[PDB]
Amino acid sequence: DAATSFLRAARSGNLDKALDHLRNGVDINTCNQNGLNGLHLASKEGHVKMVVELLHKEIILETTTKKGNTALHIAALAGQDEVVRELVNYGANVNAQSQKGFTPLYMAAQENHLEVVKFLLENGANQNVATEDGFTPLAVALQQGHENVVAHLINYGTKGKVRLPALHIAARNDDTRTAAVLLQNDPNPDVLSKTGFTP
Amino acid sequence: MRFTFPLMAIVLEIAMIVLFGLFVEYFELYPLFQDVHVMIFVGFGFLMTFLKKYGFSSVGINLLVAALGLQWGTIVQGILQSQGQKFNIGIKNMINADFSAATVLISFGAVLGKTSPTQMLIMTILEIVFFAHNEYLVSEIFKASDIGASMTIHAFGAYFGLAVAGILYRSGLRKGHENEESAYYSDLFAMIGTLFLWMFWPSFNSAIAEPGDKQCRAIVNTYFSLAACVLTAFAFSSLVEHRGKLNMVHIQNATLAGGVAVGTCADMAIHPFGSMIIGSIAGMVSVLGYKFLTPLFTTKLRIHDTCGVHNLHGLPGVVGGLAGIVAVAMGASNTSMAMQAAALGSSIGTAVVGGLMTGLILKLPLWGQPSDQNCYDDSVYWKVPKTR
Amino acid sequence: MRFTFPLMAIVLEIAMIVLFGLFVEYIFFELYPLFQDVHVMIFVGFGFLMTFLKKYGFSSVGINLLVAALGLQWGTIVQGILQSQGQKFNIGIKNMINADFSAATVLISFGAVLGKTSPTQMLIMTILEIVFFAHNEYLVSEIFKASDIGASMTIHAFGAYFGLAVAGILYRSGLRKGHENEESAYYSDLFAMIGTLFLWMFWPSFNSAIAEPGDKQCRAIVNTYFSLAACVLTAFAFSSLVEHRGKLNMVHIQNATLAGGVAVGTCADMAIHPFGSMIIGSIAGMVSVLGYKFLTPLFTTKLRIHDTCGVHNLHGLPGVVGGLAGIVAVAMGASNTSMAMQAAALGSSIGTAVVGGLMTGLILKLPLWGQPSDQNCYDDSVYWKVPKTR
Amino acid sequence: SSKYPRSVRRCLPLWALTLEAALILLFYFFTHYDQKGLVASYQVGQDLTVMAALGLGFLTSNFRRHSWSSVAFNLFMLALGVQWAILLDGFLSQKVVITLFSIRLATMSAMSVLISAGAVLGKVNLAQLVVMVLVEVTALGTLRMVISNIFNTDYHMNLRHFYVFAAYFGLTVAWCLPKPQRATIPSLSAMLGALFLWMFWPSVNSPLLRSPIQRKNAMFNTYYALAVSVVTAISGSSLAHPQRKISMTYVHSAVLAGGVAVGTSCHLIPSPWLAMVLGLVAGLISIGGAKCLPVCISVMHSIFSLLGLLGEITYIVLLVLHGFQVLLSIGELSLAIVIALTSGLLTGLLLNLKIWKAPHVAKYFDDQVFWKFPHLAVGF
Amino acid sequence: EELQDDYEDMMEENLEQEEYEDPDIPESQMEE
Ligand SMILES: CC(C)CCC[C@@H](C)[C@H]1CC[C@H]2[C@@H]3CC=C4C[C@@H](O)CC[C@]4(C)[C@H]3CC[C@]12C
Ligand SMILES: CC(C)CCC[C@@H](C)[C@H]1CC[C@H]2[C@@H]3CC=C4C[C@@H](O)CC[C@]4(C)[C@H]3CC[C@]12C
Repeated sequence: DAATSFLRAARSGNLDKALDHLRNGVDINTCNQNGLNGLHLASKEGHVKMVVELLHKEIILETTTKKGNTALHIAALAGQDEVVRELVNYGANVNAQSQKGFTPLYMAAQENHLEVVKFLLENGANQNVATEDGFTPLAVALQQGHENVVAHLINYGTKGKVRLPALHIAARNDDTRTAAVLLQNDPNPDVLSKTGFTP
Repeated sequence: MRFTFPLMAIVLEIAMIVLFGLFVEYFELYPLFQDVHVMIFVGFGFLMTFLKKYGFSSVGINLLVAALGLQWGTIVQGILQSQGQKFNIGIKNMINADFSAATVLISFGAVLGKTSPTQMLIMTILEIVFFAHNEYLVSEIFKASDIGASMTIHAFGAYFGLAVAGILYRSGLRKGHENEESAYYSDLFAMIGTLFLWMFWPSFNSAIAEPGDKQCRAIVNTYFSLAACVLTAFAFSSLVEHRGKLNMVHIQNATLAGGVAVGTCADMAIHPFGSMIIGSIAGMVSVLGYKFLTPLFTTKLRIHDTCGVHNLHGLPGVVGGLAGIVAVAMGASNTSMAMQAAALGSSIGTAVVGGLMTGLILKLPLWGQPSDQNCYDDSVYWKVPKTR
Repeated sequence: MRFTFPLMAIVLEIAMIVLFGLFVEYIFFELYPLFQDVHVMIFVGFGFLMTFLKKYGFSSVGINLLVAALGLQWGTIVQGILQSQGQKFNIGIKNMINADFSAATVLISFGAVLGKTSPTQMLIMTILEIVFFAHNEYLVSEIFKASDIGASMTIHAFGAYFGLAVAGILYRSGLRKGHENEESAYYSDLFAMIGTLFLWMFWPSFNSAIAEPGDKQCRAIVNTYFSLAACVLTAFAFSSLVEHRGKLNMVHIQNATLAGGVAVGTCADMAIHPFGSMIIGSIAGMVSVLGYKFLTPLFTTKLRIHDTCGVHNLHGLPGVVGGLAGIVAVAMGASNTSMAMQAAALGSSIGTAVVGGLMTGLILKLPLWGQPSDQNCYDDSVYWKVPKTR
Repeated sequence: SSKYPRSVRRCLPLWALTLEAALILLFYFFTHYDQKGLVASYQVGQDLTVMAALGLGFLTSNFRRHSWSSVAFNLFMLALGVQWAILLDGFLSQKVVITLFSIRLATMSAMSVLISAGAVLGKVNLAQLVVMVLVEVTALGTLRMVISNIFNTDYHMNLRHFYVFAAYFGLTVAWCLPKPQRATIPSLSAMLGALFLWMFWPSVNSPLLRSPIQRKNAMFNTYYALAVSVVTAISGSSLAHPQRKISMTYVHSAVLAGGVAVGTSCHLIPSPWLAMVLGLVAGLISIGGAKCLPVCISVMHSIFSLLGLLGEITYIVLLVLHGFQVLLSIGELSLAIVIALTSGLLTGLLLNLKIWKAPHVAKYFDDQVFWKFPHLAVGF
Repeated sequence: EELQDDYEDMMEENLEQEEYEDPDIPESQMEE
């Protein structure tokens, strides 16, 4: 009853009720019968504050559903731009693959989510990672007639990560919470930028 | 040899001319004939244009097969009705010839993308012979009522094509083919044939109906059966698909199952609500067939059906025959129940056996059959444009 | 200059309204289904048949619609004035069918100059060609009193030859060796199949609309039906025969399959017999395919006449064959009327078509109607807003 | 909220199957059955059916990625609307005797909804269209019954107002929806639909005319007015376009201008020149509406509404020739427009409900919302 | 705006590597 109510609060964005449940002792890593934890549901519904709070309370960021979908997969398929930016800021793997081989960039490209596609490309998403059927983000964008996504995917090409590493971004804003989450995930504080500078 | 197809076409046409000279002599039903004609050449022709690289062959071989079929069916049905003497050509001869063309096109839908035009000419000739003999048996020996031809046209063509496709089974195509896939504008073009068939099916079921109460009953029952069938086909297409998405195969085909399943009961006093029930069951059955039975037929029974003509013509045709039997049992018609059952069994059995012999003839490597890799490709028999 | 096309169209429409007010006043429901089939032919069959060009579908179907819509009004006026000899006349279903026939003749001629003309040129050619066609058909039906119920001579041969004459006056050297836009596409060919199938299906109504009710109308329907059936088989066979590696050509399948309907027209209501109708259709399909394969390159490269849709191979050669068949039927004695008058109708149709086309093309040549440049031929974007996405 | 569509696997099948079961039960309880011109009378209804399915379904298929939904949703709406219209005209005009004439009238009632749906297609799912079909058919029947009760006209004869009712109902429903393109091949398919509509619109202008001479004159007037309107629409399109080119989208609807202009008065126009004048004026008004209405959502629906109003006005002008009748007819038109707008408001507020699982505004005009496509990630 | 500093080029320009180098010791010789 408590875990199910916590998941309902995560879905509806009731951050106060979810925080009360977490204070009571509900396991933050609990998930429904589909394997969606609170982070997955919040990423689906675009609840940015809930996503941030759950990341601060040490939820496993790369937990996959029964379909292999991370929270970033779900936010990209749902077209939740702010959630995608926040998850990438906290160290979400932009090149994660589901069981069927889908990447977050593929999910954004198939759903005509231009802003998510551009943000993932600037964060080093590889557009050449194919699914188990051999389809690329460009291929599915062409099949679905998403002309803007196709054009942006062609123009970007293989330029790569033009955003700073997430720890550099956190150090620029003096953000200790995001830096703490990032260092909990990746224990290397000397992550290098392309210019060679540490955070 | 590349000259097989033109030589066969010319020889068949010359034989048609000679037979017409030997056996043939010279207005209220003409609009109904034109409705049936539009069904034959546009509805069936563009209904199979869903394949992304087989639109040319689908529509063109539809035109060629039906053009040969109307002549050969005219000849065969006329000789059967005249018992070998000369006979006159009315509007009813043209309507029945278009019906024979419809049967051959239904069977063509089973082997679409895997056969040559030469095979199609041969299958047209043989299948029309078998279909005309079965239709004569049903109409004259059994004297069963099949005004919409659920048994004699739809079930016969479907099971004939299934037998042919079973004989022509390719082990390399059981798991699927890269060319066996629809395209966006191709499905849009298939919607044209779907809409024309749906619009003109009442004339199909009422063209040769007895004028008066029977013809009006056929029109009204067919219309309301189709109306219910559309709703139930949409609903079950949503029901059987992930997240309730609509499948264009179901919308293109299962929406027409009401026309097939009401055909036996079209001119009977089954009431609009009875026709609606028949159409609803037909839409349900067709969607379920497309979703579940077609993969079972392809993978386990080794019967690949390209257009899923089983789910549109065979199962709804069997349902129509069973509905005719039940309607007789309820007193909706004066025909004997045993004769309706005999007509159903004869249609299925004659279709299967004729399809086996016809497919055995078609299996001979003399007709330019496509290779496994070149299946569902227009480029084998057509000059294909370089852009879409 | 900019407003030439709308100004000419509004002036023509006001003229049509004035003529209808001055001359036009108000069996119908028996012939109306056949008129509906003819109408569908005129506006869907020809219009989508000409949409095989990959970059000219909009202009094909839309200019077909414009030409036929203006043509029904103008043909009503001209044919009614000719029949009444200048007096006020009533209009029935037959006037509607005859006006649609005049529109069909103009559309056949348009198929020759498709992709190289402007809508203004098309309006002018419609107005002039309907006059020439109506005078020729009046001569054939009333002075010669020949039998042309399917109009192999008065519609098909006339439109083909008149269009070819206009094309020769309008012929452009930059187009002799082909054009990058004179070129088909997959879905464009499917639309052309829509047009072909509708023409093929509704041709019996076309050939039997004006036939005398009873035996003649039924004979026309049956003969057209079986002639088209035989024509499909022979067209497929010879398309396989003449092409490289036996591959079928969509040009042949789109056009030569209607040659049997074209060629049976003069003999449609005659007692040719179904086998006789079938023989004409088989010859028609053969001749149309051979024309497309051999005569069209000869006409374009050496003739100096460019025929975009190959309307010669569908309407002119099968039309001449239909006229020849009608003369043979009189020799057979199946049909009344003299051989000499059938031959006169054929010769007059061809001669009036060539003369009227030459004068009309001389008018259309003037550099005032906004005709496309050589590079912009067969391109919708000259006159239409073309979507970026195909 | 999530831009990914919610699963309709439980809503849409339950809704459609419950509707069909209810229709079958009502047909069983309330409908009942029952010569020389059997085929001739059948052909008029067949022509209406051809128009409703083909012309209206393909006319709206011009969208780049919404042709499937336009065609198939139009088919579904026609199938539902004819059944519901049969039942409704049975209930409000008496058991229900089913004849070809009743099927023809129910088809006209369905085409009213099909015309209205063009203003909302690409922005709704199938369940919302079901709601729109039911409410619009009911509202049209209520309007006809109210006119029959007040102005003492026949219930079936009041279906003449269906152009103006459909136009304003569709505009109102579209105005209630949340706020948000072409391709060559869908444009050609839409031209096919527009051509069939234009070719058979004389069957729209005389289903309800019992007399033969009235049908003849109305059919002639519609044919000639449509020809004039086609010429005017194609020629004047270049004037009403920024790039001075002919707009295929404008042509697709402006071809029907003369038919709408003479729709309610073609039986009273005595000479073809007057119908030709009305077609010309309709074409010019279409040019002006294309050039001016966008300055002041669907522009083609807006000019359709203007043209329906113009047809009503020319009916008023002609009815005097063949002033209390003017007042009665103006009151009839005002009541029709008022009921159309009010029922459109109600339908739009019903369509805005959350339970319909309507597409996100970022996903308008996209078949991927409703249809299965291969190589897609599905679900979460 | 407010997010340009998250990109590598803008961060490179902000850090000003040229300010940690010895640019030159200019003489500007009077003769030529
Ligand atoms: C009409 C249908 C539904 C019922 C009757 C079809 C039967 C007779 C057909 C369909 C499936 C067919 C079989 C399918 C596959 C094979 C394997 C092949 O290497 C030899 C032929 C063989 C063994 C076929 C023989 C005929 C067959 C058994
Ligand atoms: C196809 C097999 C499974 C049978 C299922 C079809 C059933 C549902 C159909 C077929 C025949 C139909 C009947 C045919 C005739 C009549 C007589 C009429 O006055 C009332 C309806 C009634 C009684 C129909 C009801 C529905 C019916 C029973």
